[PDB]
Amino acid sequence: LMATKQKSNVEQALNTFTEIAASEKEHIPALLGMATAYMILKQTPRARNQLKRIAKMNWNAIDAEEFEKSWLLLADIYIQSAKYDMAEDLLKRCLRHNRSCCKAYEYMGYIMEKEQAYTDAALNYEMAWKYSNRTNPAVGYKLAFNYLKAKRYVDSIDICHQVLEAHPTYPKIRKDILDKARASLRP
Amino acid sequence: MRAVLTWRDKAEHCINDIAFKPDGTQLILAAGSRLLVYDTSDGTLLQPLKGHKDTVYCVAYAKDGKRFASGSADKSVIIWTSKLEGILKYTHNDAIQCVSYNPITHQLASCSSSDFGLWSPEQKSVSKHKSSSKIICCSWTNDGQYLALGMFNGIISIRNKNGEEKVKIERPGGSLSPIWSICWNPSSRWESFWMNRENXXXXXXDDNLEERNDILAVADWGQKVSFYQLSGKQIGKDRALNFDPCCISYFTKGEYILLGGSDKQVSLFTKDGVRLGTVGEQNSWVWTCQAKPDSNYVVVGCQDGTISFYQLIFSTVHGLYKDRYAYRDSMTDVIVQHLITEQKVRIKCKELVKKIAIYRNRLAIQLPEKILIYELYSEDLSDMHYRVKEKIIKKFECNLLVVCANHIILCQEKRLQCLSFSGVKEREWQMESLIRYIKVIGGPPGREGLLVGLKNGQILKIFVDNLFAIVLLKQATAVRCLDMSASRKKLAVVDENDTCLVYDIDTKELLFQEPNANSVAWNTQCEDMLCFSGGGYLNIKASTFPVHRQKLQGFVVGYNGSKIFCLHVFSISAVEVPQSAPM
Repeated sequence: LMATKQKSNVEQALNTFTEIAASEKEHIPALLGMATAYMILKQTPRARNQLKRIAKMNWNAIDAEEFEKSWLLLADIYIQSAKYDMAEDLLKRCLRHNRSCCKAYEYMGYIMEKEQAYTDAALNYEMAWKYSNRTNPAVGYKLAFNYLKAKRYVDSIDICHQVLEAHPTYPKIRKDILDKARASLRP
Repeated sequence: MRAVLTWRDKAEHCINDIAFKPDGTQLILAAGSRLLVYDTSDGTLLQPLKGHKDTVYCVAYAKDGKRFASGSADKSVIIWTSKLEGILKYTHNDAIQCVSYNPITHQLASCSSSDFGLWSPEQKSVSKHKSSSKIICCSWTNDGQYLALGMFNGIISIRNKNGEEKVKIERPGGSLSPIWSICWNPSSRWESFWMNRENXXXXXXDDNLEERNDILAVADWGQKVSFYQLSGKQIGKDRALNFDPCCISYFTKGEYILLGGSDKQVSLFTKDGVRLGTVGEQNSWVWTCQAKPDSNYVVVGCQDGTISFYQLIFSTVHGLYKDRYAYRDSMTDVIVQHLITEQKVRIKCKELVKKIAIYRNRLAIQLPEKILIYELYSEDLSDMHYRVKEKIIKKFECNLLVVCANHIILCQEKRLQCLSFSGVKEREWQMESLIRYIKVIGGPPGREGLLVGLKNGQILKIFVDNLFAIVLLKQATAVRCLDMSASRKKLAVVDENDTCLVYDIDTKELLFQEPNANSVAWNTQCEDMLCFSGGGYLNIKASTFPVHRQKLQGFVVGYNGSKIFCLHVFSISAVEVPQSAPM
C-alpha cells in the first residue's frame, strides 16, 4: 500500500503501522513503515524521529533487514540535512552487521566524491561496480570518471570499455570520459 | 606454438618505447624520465643514462649501430653515440611522441604535436615541417624513400624523404579510431643492407606508386588491424579485434606479426593478419613488443614497468608414411614431398596447422577448429593431386593423431578413439596408463593395426576392427619412440633413458640394445637392418653386427633402400648409407 504512492493507501499504511507501534512500541518493521509512509506523504520531520527511535535499539537477526533499511533511509535524510557524519555512522553500522550492502557503499562513495576524495570514492565505486556484477553503469561512469580525475587514465579507459561492454549505446561516457582519457594518454 | 620467459625485470616507472642494437647485444628502454641499457642475454641493467629532464616518451636506433635518438616531454631530442654519450642535443616545438631512423640514409625523423623535424647526419639544420594533427607514430618505407605518419585523427599520410605529403587514407570514423602504431613490412631486398659491418653540442632550427611494392600494417583504436599499399589501397579486409591494440610489429623475416595492447598480452599473427598464438600474457597494458634482430626472441614492455624477454620455440610438425614427407610450412601450410621423385605440393590452410598425419593415399591435417581429410585422386604411386575428401567441423583435444584407409584415430590423454571420415565415432579403447607413442603398422583397408606405447612401458597392438587391445610386450621404462621391421616380426623401442632396445615380437624376447638413441627406424625393404640418431651421431646397425657411426645432428624419420630420411632443424636431408660396409 505504501509502494503504490496513492495517498489514501499510504495513509492507511501509516495508520496500521502506528496502530501496531501503539500495541508494540519496539516493532521495527512497523516503525520503518511509519517512516516510509511519512516520507511518501512528504511528512519528512515525522519520518526522521521515527527512524532515530529505531537507530537507538540493539540489532537482532529477525529484524535485521528492517534495521539495515531504516539506517539507510535515515542516512539519506541525514544527507538531505548535510550532517554527513551521522549518515557515515549509520552506513558503517549497517556494514558491521552486513558487509555485503551495495547501497551502504554507494552512498559512502558519493560522500567521498563530495569530499573530493576521488581515490576513496573510486574504492567505494569499485566495490559497487563489482557487487552490481557490473550492471550499474552509473557507478561505471563514476568509477571511470574518478580514475580520470585521479590521473589514472589507462584504468579510466579500462572501465570505459567495461561500461560499453556492459551496455552498448550508454550515453555521455564515450565523449566525456573515454575521449578525454585518450586525449591525455600521451599529452 | 611455445614461448619461454628467458629473463624479466621491472623498472621504477612505465616503459614507453624499446630499441635494439642491430647485432642484438644491447636493449635500450625509455622508462619514465631516463634511458635504461640492458644485456639481452640475461637482463642485467648496465646503466641509467641521465640526459633528459622529463618523460622519455620514446627511443629508436640507427641501422649502422653508431647512433640512437631519444625524445622527451621536456621538448628535447638527444643523439647518443653507442659509446653512450649524447653528442648532439636538439629541442623541438613541443613534447616528442615517436622517433624513427631511415633504413638507408640514417636520416632521422622526430614527431611532436604539430611538427616533425627531419635531418641527415651532421648537417647544420633540421626541417621542422608542419602537420594537421597530433603525430602519434612514424615508420620509414623499406627502401627508405617515404616516411608514413599515423594521426590521432584516424588518418595515415605518406611523406617523401624531403617532407612533401603525397598520399592520405582516413579510417572511416576519423578521430573515433586513433592510429597508435604502424609498421612497414621488412620483407624486401634491403634487409641485408647494413648486415655487413666489422668496424654535448646543440643543432640549430614519387610517381607510379601502384608499382611500389611496400605494405603497411595499421593498428587503430577502432579495435581493427588492416594492411595498406603506398598507393593508399587497402589489402583485403579489416582483421577485427576485441581490444585497443598497440605496437603492431614484425620479426626481421617480415612473415610473423607481434601485436600488443589493452588485451594485456602479446598476440602473434601471420602477415595476412590471421592469429597464430600467444607470447606471455601480462598483469597490465602492453605498450611495446619488439622482436630481437636476426632471431626468434621477443621483448615486451607494460604500463606497470615490467620488461619481459621471451624465446619463441616454433616446434616441428610432420608425418612420413613410406616415402611422402608431409610437414608444416609457415604455420598455415603443409608441404608434402614425394621423396623418390622429389616433387613438392603446397596445401594452404587459412588457420594454424596443429597436427599432420599421412598413410597410403590419405593425408589428415588438424587446425584449431576443424580437421581436414585429403585424398590422392589416382592409385598411381607417383601421384601428388591431393583433393579434400572430407572436412570435419568439430573441435578436438589430443596428444597424438594418425590416419588409416577409412578412419581418423585420435589419442586423447589416456584414451584412443576411432572416428569415421564424416566424424561419427566407431570404437574406443581405454589404456591402463598414459599414451606416450603411436604408429600405424599397415593392414587391409578398415582392419589396420596400430602400435601403441604407454608411460608404464607396456606395448600394445590394436586392430581398428576389434574392441580388445593385444599385449605385445612390457618394459622397465616408458616408450619414447617405437618402430616395426619390414615383415612385422621385429620391434625397435626407445626406452626414455636415451637407449634403443630391439625385440622379437613373435617370441617376445630381447635381441640387442644400444646405449645412445633419440629416434629409430627399420629399413622399409631390407629387414635385419636399422638406423638411429643420438648424441650428435647417426648410427646404422645390421643384423647384430657392429654399428656404423658418423657425425650428424637432426633425427631419423625413416629409412628406405640406400637412403635414411634424417630431418634437420627445418628440412629433410636424405643421408646415404655406405652399403659396402655392412656387406
